[PDB]
Amino acid sequence: KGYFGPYGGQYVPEILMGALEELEAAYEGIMKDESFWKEFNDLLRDYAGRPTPLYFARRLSEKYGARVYLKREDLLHTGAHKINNAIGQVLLAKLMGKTRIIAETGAGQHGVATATAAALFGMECVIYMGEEDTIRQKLNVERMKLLGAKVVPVAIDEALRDWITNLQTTYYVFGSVVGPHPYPIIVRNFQKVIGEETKKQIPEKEGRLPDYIVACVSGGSNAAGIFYPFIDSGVKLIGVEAGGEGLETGKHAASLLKGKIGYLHGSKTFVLQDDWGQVQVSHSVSAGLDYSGVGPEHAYWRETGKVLYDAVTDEEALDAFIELSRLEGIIPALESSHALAYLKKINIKGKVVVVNLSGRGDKDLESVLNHPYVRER
Amino acid sequence: KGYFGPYGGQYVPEILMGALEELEAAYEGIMKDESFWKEFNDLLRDYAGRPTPLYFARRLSEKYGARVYLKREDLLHTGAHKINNAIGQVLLAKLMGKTRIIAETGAGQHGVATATAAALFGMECVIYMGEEDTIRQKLNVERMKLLGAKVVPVKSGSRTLKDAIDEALRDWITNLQTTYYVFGSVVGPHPYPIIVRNFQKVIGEETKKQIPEKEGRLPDYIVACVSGGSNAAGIFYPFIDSGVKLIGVEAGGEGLETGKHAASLLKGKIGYLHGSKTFVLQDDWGQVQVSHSVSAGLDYSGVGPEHAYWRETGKVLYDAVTDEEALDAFIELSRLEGIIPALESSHALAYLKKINIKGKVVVVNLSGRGDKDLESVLNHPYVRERIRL
Ligand SMILES: Cc1ncc(COP(=O)(O)O)c(C=O)c1O
Ligand SMILES: Cc1ncc(COP(=O)(O)O)c(C=O)c1O
Ligand SMILES: [K+]
Ligand SMILES: [K+]
Repeated sequence: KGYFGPYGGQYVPEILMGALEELEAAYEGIMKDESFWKEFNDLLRDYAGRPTPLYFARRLSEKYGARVYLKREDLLHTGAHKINNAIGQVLLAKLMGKTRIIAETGAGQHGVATATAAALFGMECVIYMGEEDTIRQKLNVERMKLLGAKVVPVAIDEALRDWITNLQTTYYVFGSVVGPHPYPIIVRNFQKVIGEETKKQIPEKEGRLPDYIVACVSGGSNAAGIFYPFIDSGVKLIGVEAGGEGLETGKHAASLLKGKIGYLHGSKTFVLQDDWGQVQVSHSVSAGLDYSGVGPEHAYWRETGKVLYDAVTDEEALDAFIELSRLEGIIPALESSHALAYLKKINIKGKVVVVNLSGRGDKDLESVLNHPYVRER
Repeated sequence: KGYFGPYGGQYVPEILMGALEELEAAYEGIMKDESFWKEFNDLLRDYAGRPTPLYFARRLSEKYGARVYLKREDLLHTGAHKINNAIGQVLLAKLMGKTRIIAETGAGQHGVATATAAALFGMECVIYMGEEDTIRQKLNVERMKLLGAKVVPVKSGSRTLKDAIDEALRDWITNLQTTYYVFGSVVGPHPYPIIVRNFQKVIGEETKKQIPEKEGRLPDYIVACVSGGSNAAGIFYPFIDSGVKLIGVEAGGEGLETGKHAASLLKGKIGYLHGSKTFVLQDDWGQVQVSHSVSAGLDYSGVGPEHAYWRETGKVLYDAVTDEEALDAFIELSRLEGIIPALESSHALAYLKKINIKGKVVVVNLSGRGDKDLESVLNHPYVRERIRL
């Protein structure tokens, strides 16, 4: 229970177990509540904009001699897949009687999605963010403030302390399939709607299950959402981690490829550590992939071989960012640009490939243009 | 032909009539071209994201004691209804054999939507934008250049939407052989008003089928913002003479009696602007005046001739809201529904306070999202004073 094979668990201090048991019990009581999931799927349709299209990128398919299809999660409300999980967890907080929503964010994407869902349900919202990340991401900070959320500059530790201090009224929204049980299973079950839509959409366009399904992986929420309905179906599922400046450079975030077994934020999983078990700081041109750990379900999928994993560098992601913008007129998130950049490293000639476009790249345009590799290009 | 009652026509230099007649014939030819409307509707579904949902705004409905539904055009690719028209016209332009696309833009939405359609169809693109708008919309300018389009800031006149159209029209006449002009609203000479409206009426057609599934009858009100009027004509057209009260909201600026607004229908006079006989903000000597609005998308001295016809016959009711009222509705929807609306659409949302809707079914056309307006809203003196509590 709470383990994907040997990975996962609840490796947390004892002061946090009271909240986890309450959440684990409330979530189990809605696993077979059709009124909950119907209300969840109605908001996904009318509020988030689901189902998302499965768009055939003709100009991109002709470039690689393949049939590249893009699952357009960039068209959701707020512009990223994060709204799927944020809506579900705040709905869960509504059933639990919570009146206050809190979360942490580094880039600001999950912070905006959380403040959005909190305003939809009419709850108080407090977003915790590093004081350095606030000064840089002033636009997303003002987005959250416009949505009615209080932004507290300082991270996860301060937010978790808030959760325990005000457990009577406060719910904590985890942004990815990380952390202690039951958060990894909760987020994956709120994100699998991606793969379930793709499973019903790809036969209406090809009459055949896809050959490849590619997605970027940091924490792993968008990949697990599109991979889970395709586990053990013959489709080659490929997760792409953040290679940073290079896997052999120590400036990356490929937790599955270069990490070791460890405990991060309550989860037994692969964590970037040194030889002495000290967690190392990750690095990536995409702030959405700047995480030292990875979801335990992705560690279990790699061990059992049900999903393959590789990585692409920062420069290669910046190329796929410019490529999709000029060839298809879609400005992709720098996160999803890693999954698009992997179209070059595999032979897809005559194959049907589905890429999970996890978000739009409007928020990354300033960072891409100011990058020294793009400036010199 | 080409007129909506007395309004419309082709009041253009004679050298433009050859291009207008060619476009009119090319458009009338694709009327039954099932492959064109299939590829257009297929791109609307898979590339733009249609159909857009009809969202019930529970907290907004509770505040006004009504049943308020939002047509979520903010969820489309590029984030505004402008993508509907940009895809249809650039597709038409590609099939006509053109190789160059130009367009005007105010806030940058039509400029992005055109460059987006130009990149999708692999066509050279040049966007004309008022210099005062380029400095305040640096994000959209860089979006356009990333899509492969050239952005030219117009430095003449008031350096806004109207002057951008002026310079863009001078480009079109100079390069009639290769260049297609994508008009961004239901304005300009025939057949542009009818073309843009027919590409946008999918909004109203989806709404007509969605509202009975949620309420079992037609709504009492449909509200949309009107400057040029393309998003309003798209949602109004299928409901003309249906009994639903259709309300178009113009930009009142600082006030309809301050000389700083863009309410062409309410304060303008009959005139000629960019090839169309319609209502135009003019002085006593018949010279077009400079418009003003907190929203760059509504900053236009003219209005579509179809709206002038609808106002004259009373098929649509027209009114205005001020900059401050639109700013309030912008903040209101953000906090009540978690939706940051375009400042253009915020004029329609502001009109919920002006109608007696206690117990009514109201559909608001949410024509776009307000990410582009964040800085303009927060830096506005009225909002800054509100922030000061
Ligand atoms: C658009 C987008 N995709 C993906 C991610 C990474 O999220 P995850 O790996 O948890 O799905 C982010 C940032 O969190 C993002 O903004
Ligand atoms: C998001 C949005 N909504 C509405 C409008 C109004 O345009 P129109 O009157 O042609 O519908 C614009 C720009 O002008 C816009 O960018
Ligand atoms: K990682
Ligand atoms: K006007």
